[PDB]
Amino acid sequence: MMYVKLISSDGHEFIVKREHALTSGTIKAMLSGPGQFAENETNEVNFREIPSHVLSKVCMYFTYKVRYTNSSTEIPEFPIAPEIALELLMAANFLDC
Amino acid sequence: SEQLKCCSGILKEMFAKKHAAYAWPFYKPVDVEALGLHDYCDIIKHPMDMSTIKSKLEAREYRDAQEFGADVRLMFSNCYKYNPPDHEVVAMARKLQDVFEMRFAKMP
Amino acid sequence: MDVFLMIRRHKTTIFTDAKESSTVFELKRIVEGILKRPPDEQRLYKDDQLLDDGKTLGECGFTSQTARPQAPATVGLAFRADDTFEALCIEPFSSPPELPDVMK
Amino acid sequence: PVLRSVNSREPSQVIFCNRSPRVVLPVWLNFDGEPQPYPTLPPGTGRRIHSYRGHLWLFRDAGTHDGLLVNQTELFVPSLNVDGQPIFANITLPVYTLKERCLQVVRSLVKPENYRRLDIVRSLYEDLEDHPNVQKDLERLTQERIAHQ
Repeated sequence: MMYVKLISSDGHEFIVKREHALTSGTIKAMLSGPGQFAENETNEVNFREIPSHVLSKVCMYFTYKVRYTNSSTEIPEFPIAPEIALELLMAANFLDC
Repeated sequence: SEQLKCCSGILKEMFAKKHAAYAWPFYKPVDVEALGLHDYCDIIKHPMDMSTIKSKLEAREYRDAQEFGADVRLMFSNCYKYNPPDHEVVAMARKLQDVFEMRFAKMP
Repeated sequence: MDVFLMIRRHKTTIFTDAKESSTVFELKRIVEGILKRPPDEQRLYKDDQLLDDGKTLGECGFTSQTARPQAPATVGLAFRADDTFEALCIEPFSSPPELPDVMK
Repeated sequence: PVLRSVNSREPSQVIFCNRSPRVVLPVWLNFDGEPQPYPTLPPGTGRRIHSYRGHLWLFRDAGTHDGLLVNQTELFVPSLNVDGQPIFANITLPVYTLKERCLQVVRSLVKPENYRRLDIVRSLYEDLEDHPNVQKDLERLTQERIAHQ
């Protein structure tokens, strides 16, 4: 289990499983090599725009997604407070997940 | 007991594959939940089906052949009663009753 | 089943999972793997309360129902340096803005 | 249409079981392939259903028309009961993308005429306005089906 660091705009460090982080298409690309040559594969990703309350919530989604996707065991609702809905939607859009 | 064996033969015919295209709604008891009928058991005071009749036969519960016929005719009457005359299941009921009445008539 | 955790010290937050039957020690072992700091230099807390190395996470109050993937439970973290443990300090996440009017 | 019930007229005992937190609308595609709504199932409830072999079902949030799963997939068609054993349909949430899920929540909080008064990228307004649609889902599903042939 490789981990990666996701840094929020306010300097918060989130360390998550690489396979979890790969849920994001945007992150998958940023970690994976330049184009088609899988080399100088990095280990940190910085988000100048996303704050901590949103990137933490995004990481919870990656856990939820891995755990519950292709799962025979009944699936619960992914909860979203009204207060983060708008920002989380913009992140999700940016992250392709 | 001679004639009760004949009643068993009639039911056997009603269960046959040839009559299945119209006989299947009466094979088993009415499932009101499956069929979504809030009012069936209020309107139909004494339900009946072919399976129930078969089991009553095996329990020698029919005194004579007339009592067997009354439950077969009850099964049909209940269908005619609950449904409108133009309903599809009414047509199927009449088509099976055709079979029943013919066999029941030829009983020595 | 599994329990799902945020292990948090200062501005660091780790998303990892473990079983109810796992002990606090193993969780320190997971942290060692990630942050390169041995279980002896580590202190784990549920809110205020310090966690015995021996106790299972279930015993500490972490359940599948209290520690879900979509809503993980928080474990506090303190390192030792100059051979004594720092105070537990977790920097809070940023606040969301006040709710826009068309969303009320 | 590819996506329609077969008029087999062979009965099939079915259990609808709603292991979603949503109120479920079962949808029957008829012989012409037009969706027919059936009575809703509250969350956590189930009931026995008289359907037929070859008959095509899908399931939605009754309020929002959000798409749901049945036995881990989108459509449900029952085989003949094997020696009269009922066929189970386990209805659940899918694992929505975070994007789709956020769209759901914002839709639930904002009148459609106010979407464009939210401080967000122009592209997301279109995404918000693009409501889940049973008819749109059927065209998407029909093309997918034609690609297996």
